[PDB]
Amino acid sequence: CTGVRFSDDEGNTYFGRNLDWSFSYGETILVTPRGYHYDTVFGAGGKAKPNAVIGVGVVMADRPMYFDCANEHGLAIAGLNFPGYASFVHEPVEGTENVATFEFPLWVARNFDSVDEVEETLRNVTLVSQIVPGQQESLLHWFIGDGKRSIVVEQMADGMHVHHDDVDVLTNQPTFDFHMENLRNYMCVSNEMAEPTSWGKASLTAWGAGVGMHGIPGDVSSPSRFVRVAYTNAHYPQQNDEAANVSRLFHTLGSVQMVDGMAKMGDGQFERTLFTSGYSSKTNTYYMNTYDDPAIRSYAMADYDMDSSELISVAR
Amino acid sequence: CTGVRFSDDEGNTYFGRNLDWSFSYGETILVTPRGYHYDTVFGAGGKAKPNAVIGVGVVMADRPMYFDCANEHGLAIAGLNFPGYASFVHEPVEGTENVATFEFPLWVARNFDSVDEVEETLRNVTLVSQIVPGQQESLLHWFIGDGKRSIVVEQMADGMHVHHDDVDVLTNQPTFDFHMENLRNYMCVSNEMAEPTSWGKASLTAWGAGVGMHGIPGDVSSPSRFVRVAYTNAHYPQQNDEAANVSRLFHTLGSVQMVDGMAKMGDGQFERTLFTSGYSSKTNTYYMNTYDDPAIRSYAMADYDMDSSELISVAR
Amino acid sequence: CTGVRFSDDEGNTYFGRNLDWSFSYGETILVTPRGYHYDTVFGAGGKAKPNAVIGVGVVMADRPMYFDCANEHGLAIAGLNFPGYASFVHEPVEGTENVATFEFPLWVARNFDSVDEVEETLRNVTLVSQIVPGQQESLLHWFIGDGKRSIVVEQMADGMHVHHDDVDVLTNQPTFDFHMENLRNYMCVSNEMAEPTSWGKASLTAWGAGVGMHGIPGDVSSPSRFVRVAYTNAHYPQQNDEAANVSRLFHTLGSVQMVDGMAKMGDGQFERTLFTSGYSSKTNTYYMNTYDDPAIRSYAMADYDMDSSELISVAR
Amino acid sequence: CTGVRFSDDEGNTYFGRNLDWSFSYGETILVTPRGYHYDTVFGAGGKAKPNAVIGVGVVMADRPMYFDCANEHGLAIAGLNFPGYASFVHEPVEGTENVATFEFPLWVARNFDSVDEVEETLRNVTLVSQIVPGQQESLLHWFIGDGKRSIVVEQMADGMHVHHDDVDVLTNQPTFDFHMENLRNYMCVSNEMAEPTSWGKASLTAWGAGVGMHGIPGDVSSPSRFVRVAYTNAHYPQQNDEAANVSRLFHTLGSVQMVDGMAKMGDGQFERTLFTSGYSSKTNTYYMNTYDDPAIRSYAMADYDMDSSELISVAR
Repeated sequence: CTGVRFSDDEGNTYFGRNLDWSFSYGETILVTPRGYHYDTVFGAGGKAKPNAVIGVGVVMADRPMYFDCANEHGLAIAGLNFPGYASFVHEPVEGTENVATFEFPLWVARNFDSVDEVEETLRNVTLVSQIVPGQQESLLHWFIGDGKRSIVVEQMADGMHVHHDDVDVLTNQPTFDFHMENLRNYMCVSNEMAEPTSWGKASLTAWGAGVGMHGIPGDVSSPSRFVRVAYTNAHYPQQNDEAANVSRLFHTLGSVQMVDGMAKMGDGQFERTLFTSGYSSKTNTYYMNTYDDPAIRSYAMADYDMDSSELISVAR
Repeated sequence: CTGVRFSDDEGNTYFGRNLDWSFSYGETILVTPRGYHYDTVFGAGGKAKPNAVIGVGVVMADRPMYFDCANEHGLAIAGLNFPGYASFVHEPVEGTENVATFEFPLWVARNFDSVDEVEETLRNVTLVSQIVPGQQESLLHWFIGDGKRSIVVEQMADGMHVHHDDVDVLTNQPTFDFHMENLRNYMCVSNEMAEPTSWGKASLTAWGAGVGMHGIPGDVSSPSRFVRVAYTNAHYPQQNDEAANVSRLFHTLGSVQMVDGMAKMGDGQFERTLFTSGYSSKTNTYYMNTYDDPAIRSYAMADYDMDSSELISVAR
Repeated sequence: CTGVRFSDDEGNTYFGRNLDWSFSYGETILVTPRGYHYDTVFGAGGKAKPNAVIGVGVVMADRPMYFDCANEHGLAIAGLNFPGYASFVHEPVEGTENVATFEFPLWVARNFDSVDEVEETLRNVTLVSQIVPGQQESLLHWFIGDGKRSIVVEQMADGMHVHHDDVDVLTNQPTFDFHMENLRNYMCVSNEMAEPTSWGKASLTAWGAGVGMHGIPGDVSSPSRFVRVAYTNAHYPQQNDEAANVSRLFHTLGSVQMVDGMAKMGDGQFERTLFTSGYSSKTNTYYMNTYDDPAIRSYAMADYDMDSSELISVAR
Repeated sequence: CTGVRFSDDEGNTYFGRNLDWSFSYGETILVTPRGYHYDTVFGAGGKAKPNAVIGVGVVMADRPMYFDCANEHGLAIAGLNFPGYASFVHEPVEGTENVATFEFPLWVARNFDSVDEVEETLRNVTLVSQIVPGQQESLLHWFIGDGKRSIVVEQMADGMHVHHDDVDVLTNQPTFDFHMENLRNYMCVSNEMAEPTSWGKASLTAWGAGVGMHGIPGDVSSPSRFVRVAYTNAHYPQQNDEAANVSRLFHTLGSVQMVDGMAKMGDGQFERTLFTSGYSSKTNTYYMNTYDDPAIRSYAMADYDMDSSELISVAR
């Protein structure tokens, strides 16, 4: 998985993610309207009037397990795989806001209007992971962004870490810090045309574009993807209308997509980018295409009755 | 630019290309029906009954300048930029088949049914480039593929070279040979999950997928793109229906797309993948999407009257 | 700076290091005899019967200031530059053993006989850095090894980190955990002859030795040296005589040497491997060569009056 | 093998090379006195008054078989392994000067005084390789240099290629043109301290020296050494005394040395830099150290009876 955000010239959120894995099925655009009644698994606080929420997820019980989702005020959250590093308690902790890992995305989207707030309240949040025997424990870290900035939540054996994400991207393992240090290796990689220069008498020129970028890794491992989408996100030129910004989000995400054949998982199956979702706070619209179909489908909040009390699924 | 081909289990052609540049306009899906009357600029031979041809191009005079095109028997050709290396005579040469660079794609598509034939007749072909004062000379090399194999035509100061393209891809400079030697550097890059191993007492494991692929360059220069799409093309698992094969062609081409911001040209403008076209001999259909719109549009030969005498343009 | 440790098949110590800098500080080989009376700057406990000590360093006050040093029982220590990460208190803590930064190398060598003992004491050691007007604090981390293993001491803003050094190697910034994670990127690099493999129909073979090693970085930054000298040291075959182990130590260090012209540091001057030193416990001898002369000179402990009480510097 | 050339500010020759192999062939320093009578295996013209010659090599028949050698007037020559590319006739051509492969180093040294003259003769030279039962042809290319410049002779299936060697460096396969093209990938690598730059809001700085050099490969394959030792040799600052130039020559060569354990060749054995040699024309001295001992020993021409007539081998 990969997460990205950036802004336009007017403070609007553009946010998205690749979902990378051998196979998925059943996930759909999933709407969660203001009037839906949400009971929180460990009785965590709410907000008298909930935000409308849209994302990608599946319904289990009568709850939305979002892979990623956004609300009507420009806040968006995605969960990305993090085993080997993520680690959680299995028991609520008294007089903290106790939130179940699988509900964390709905909870953030529903109750908060900015990264400032999320960050404020995380200081007293306990992310709880409950074991179901024979079901695999979901082991995530989260990427959270609004119109101004993003943060990364990494809950680990030594405690919760909330990092200000200055490159506005996240992928998988190891820790956020490792990735931020690792970028320093690629400091010189550049988008400029490489300037003619000499080694001794030998005159060297670039054949064409891209040579100044030499040095960026191209494999699809988690650290390389981090370096490659960090670079692409940071050099993509600011855009200023919906279409160009959606196009910017998808191309950027596309820079680190996983193609079939590239890379086997620990089970000998190829990991591919199964789908790519995104969000515009400028139009309160969610977007999605898939490995099978690159056409970008839209799902405008405005098309759903945000006062109803029902979860809504759409496709396919 | 990048060119790719592969096959299915039944000998069918899948072929496509990225067109990479700062900006384009006017190019469209362009149909060339059997009954169109083609006069060859230097009176080069024909073929009593011409093949139907579809591609992407623009009309100049009443001729199709194809960037790339395919015919109704599975042969496809693309031209990709090659300045600094491509070099041509400006005068026909007596009693050779003299073909103008800009007409080479129509000529091959129209008159030949296989790479075997093209290759056979190239032995007596002269690629002629005529100067128009103040217009820039088009300086290409060509990628030519059918259901079985591809070749690369590189016309240079020292003569014409026809290479059997065993990796089934082409990008830009320098010579085909350089690229084929350069791949040897990445011999060990692998799609297997990297096997746990040790350095001294230190036990090393992969965080997840992609680590065995470490070593592939990720920049968008011409040699790196060659290595990266060669790898992706060669490890993508064989597919067996139209949809999966079209999807395979686009993802593969996508592995080396140029995103805005990544890389400036010699003029300080960003090079981007403006469009990606492709061809299926299994359905005699051409396909295309663009930087602005990833939805893949189709153009089936079957939808056009291949007996008419008119060039047809479509969009937009 | 690189530091390196390995063993023979009889459990002797081979330890050595490069000193990388712009200019010499007048350093010299330096014996610190057993009957040298030494007063510990913050009254850290000693041990009644002190070890004989040889190393490389300068004299200030009448104090021995060691870059690296080793004792008569096969324990050796090197201090390596770590600005940006290292960070120390400036005042003793009551009822900890309080050791000054610059006396740490002497302190550990004189009082301890193995890595076990040092690791044990470190649990109650406070490393204190003396402010010295308009000079800058030296900010180091430390490499400590005997005939069995290696540790790394990294005193930082958040506390003393003591790491078991499984790759037996150390360099400069960032933290030791970062380097260990980083190694994982290179887990597929091999010292085997690369075997012929195919991409589609292209048959790839190596030109010769080295191809399987492709992916190891070559620059002289701190993380690249870390990777290159870890690889080299883990893959060098065991040797069981003195000559060949000394040779192993210098060849290994040599693989990460900084050559004039390769890299400027902050001041504008080229960083260079000013000297390389190492130590053998089969023979209690310290060895050294310098940028200016690669001849390895040796300095046996047995050639110094160990019960002496003045500290000796040598040269020429 | 690496070969390297550079000059001081007075126009003297500094030339040297690594010999990389699994096992010594018993090679030695080898003087070939002016009054040594030599019969050219295919009757290549000589010159009445032959140059004094020193180098490294073996004696077979009573013939001097040089790995590399240099004459009393500052011209020097090294032969480096080139299987897979090198390729020779086995019979003299009438009215060309016909030189045997293994006598080429002696031949060029004894008869020529500068690279100009050699390049001039090469136009009428036929390099002939003698078939020697159940032994394999030695298949080399050659590195030739004086106080001004460098050439590379590559005799292949298609003819003698003689290249002006602008980077002053040579390694093994593939062809010299390939290496020169390949350098272009690394044209942005720098010996400057990398300057702070930003990706989005992330501020990137180098930990220390070396970061601007990132992108140089570190493995010991032939194309990587080519790049690494070209970089090093082009960036090493000029020196104008004998000591410092000798030091420059060995440090430069050292940056591409093959250390035990790093890379196996076809036979399963580790390839290693068995020795390194070089030559100064300020002082007509040949220098050498070996894997087993880095002490650089020197062998002045003036210490040998140059008018002698038997060829001398030295050691110890």
